Amino acid sequence: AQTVPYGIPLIKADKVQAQGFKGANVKVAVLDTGIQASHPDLNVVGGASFVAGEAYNTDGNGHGTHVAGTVAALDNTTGVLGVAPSVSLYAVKVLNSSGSGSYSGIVSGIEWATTNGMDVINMSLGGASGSTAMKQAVDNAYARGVVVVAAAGNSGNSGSTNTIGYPAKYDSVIAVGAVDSNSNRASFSSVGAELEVMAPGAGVYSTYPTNTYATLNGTSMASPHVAGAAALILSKHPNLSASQVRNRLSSTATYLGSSFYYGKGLINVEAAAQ
Ligand SMILES: [Ca+2]
Ligand code: NA
Ligand code: NA
Ligand code: NA
Repeated sequence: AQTVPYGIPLIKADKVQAQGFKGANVKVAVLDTGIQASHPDLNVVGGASFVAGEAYNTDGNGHGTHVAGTVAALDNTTGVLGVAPSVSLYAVKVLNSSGSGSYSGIVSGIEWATTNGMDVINMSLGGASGSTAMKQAVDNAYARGVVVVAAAGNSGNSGSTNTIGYPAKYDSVIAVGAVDSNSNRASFSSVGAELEVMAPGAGVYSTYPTNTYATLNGTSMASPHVAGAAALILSKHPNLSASQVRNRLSSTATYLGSSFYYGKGLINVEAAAQ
């Protein structure tokens, strides 16, 4: 039997899936620790590794495979079910086995996705500072029509301090924070002016190596919900620009409280894909 993780109905991805829109032929690049391509619940169609010693289609860490399953776990009678179970999934490995990478590796991965005509870049990764090269890579990706999504940060709140990480903090990238199954903000979720939308992040069950399924918490889990949502909107309205898809996710989000903690609120892809 296929389990349906709470986040799938919470953002109403199931309502769009039932209309027949599943992200078919939408190309989504997951820039992460790789993907376990041989997982029975995942089809990885290509990608590239900017990490020395590791091929793009294995995942020693598990993080990239979990993030991939949330975008796109196959709709079948096993495992889990992704937000957009028909997307073309590309594994762009920019993070090693231990879950970290150079800004150079990341930049190379963004450029690879841009060069290769990805429709959506998902970055479930973050740093305290980012760089000039990274900025330009996300800007060029966005200007070229890619929807670029990143995890806001797992730094929580602390008085009035801005805790959004990079690349989420750049204007051209959707900073996604994290709610739980009760639609409440998870306490680890970063806060600040740049926070854009919320998606499910605490207690997220997805694909995990080897050939199994696991629960993780983090804005890393929330980001792919939004990446998938982007794919679903594209599959229903194929001519929308990256900026229109982004404005639809934003402007139709369910308000939850102060934008400092929630941005515009919880994505609702049914409302966004209308
Ligand atoms: Ca499945
Ligand atoms: Na597979
Ligand atoms: Na941003
Ligand atoms: Na655009």
